[PDB]
Amino acid sequence: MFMINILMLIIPILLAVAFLTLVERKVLGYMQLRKGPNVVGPYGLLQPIADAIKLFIKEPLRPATSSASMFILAPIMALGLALTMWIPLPMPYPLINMNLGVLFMLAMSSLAVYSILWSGWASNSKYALIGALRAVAQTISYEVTLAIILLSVLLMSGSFTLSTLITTQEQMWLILPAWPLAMMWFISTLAETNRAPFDLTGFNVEYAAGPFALFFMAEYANIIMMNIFTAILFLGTSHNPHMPELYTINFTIKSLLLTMSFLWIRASYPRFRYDQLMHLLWKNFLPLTLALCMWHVSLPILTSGIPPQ
Amino acid sequence: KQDMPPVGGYGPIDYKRNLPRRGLSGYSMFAVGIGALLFGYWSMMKWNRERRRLQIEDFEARIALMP
Ligand SMILES: CCCCCCCCCCCCCCCCCC(=O)OC[C@H](COP(=O)(O)OCCN)OC(=O)CCCCCCCCCCCCCCCCC
Repeated sequence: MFMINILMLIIPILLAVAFLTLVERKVLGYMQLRKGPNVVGPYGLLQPIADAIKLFIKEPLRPATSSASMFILAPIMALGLALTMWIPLPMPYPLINMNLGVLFMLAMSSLAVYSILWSGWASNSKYALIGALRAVAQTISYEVTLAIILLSVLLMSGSFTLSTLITTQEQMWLILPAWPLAMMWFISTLAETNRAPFDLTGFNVEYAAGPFALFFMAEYANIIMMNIFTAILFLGTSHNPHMPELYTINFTIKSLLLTMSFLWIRASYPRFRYDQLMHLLWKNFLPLTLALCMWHVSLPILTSGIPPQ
Repeated sequence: KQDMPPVGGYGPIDYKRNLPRRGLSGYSMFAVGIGALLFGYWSMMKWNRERRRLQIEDFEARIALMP
């Protein structure tokens, strides 16, 4: 019955974010001195189930100015890899015991920039032709700021696999030796997944009611994934063999708080005005990243504290 | 005869502009940062070296058998 483990992970994670656009607004609501969905719920909880019906009733008119083989091709991969990246992830048991998987998350997330280059290009002119380029051009700059400081904690945790990562953080909450890295982890991951401070993000305006919902459903799929990926890495939880249930109780509830942070930072800040936006990476972020890359090499050597593998 | 202007009761509110609620400034910061950072490194060498002790223990069972 391996197949029923599959359908009881893909389907119960769609409702995890289909019932989040509700939570998106209510958290936005109770900052502005206003209430949530009032007339339909009653507590709101009957709102998105009706709105999900509308986007498949309303007519998806196609552009006559574009091809068709390319235009639906980008929503094919949009649910493809952005859901595939869930697979070797433990809670506390992953679906696949990959011998190396931290490279595997970056290997799949590097194809996220390979989808936006489709929809703007094969569609139309200007906005969809030049405006969709720059968004790749910012999101190519946030793998080098991502992968290097990623590598600086594998030097101390020990290896590539994720199953040993739980045991090595059973006493630590490893933000404490890497609270400089904690900023440049969370800032960079915020910037890649196309959210409110780091936004410039025509690659949506042409999509009618049919395939706009996908590239609204896949984009949300990313954002709880960078929450659940930071969750196992920085804020590791306790593990009990005889009680596996107690793991997952205090597992998702910690990722759910960091899920609110994307909703919470959005309610504070303006944009960054694109010329500054890359200028604050190379000139400002990247020299500190190399310095702390040199830092986590010498110190486990000058401790005789090399992690075993 | 029933017009407005009251006899008394006035403030006003300020035109002032101040809220300097600082805030542990001036070398008090960078002091909680460094000591807690080395505290995390102090948490190392009692776990990695401890797991290294178990690592030789793990490889011990492999070498003892296999003749
Ligand atoms: C010697 C011992 C060993 C060494 C130990 C030393 C420890 C040092 C630790 C340093 C590591 C953190 C610093 C990393 C760099 C931070 C980025 C930065 O400072 O850029 C500054 C930014 C650019 O503008 P600026 O250069 O300041 O020019 C204007 C001057 N008025 O100007 C700004 O200030 C704007 C701030 C960036 C804009 C994005 C802010 C968005 C809000 C993000 C909230 C983050 C919340 C915390 C992170 C989440 C937790 C996981």
